Amino acid sequence: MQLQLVESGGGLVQAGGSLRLSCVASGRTFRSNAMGWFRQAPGKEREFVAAIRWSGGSTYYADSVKGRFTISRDNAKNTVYLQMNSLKPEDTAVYLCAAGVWRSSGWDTPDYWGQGTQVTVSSLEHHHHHH
Repeated sequence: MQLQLVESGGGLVQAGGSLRLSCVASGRTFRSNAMGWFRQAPGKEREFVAAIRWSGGSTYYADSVKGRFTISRDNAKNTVYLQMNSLKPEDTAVYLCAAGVWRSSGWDTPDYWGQGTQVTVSSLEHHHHHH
């Protein structure tokens, strides 16, 4: 059972608004003891935002986003939440989730990564889309 991370919630928010990501793992499947959340950009590799493991606390965030950015694991339906409150206009990038198992050395190994959900934080602006 390989971790296939299906991410959703990707859209445009304004700078100071809240955006929640949800990553459903293979519909409803488990094999990930070590998970994460990373940001990716054109030319820039995935940078550590957060990490969630099997119990122990499972919580990480940057100083510049202290407390506003929060994470949760809901393994009952196998969905991982990234609740980012008050996003900066420079969070216009493609976020992805991480998955994998723990190393016996005590090191954290992201074996899998997400499909890449594009989050676009506009500077206090929005976009209309007619059908």
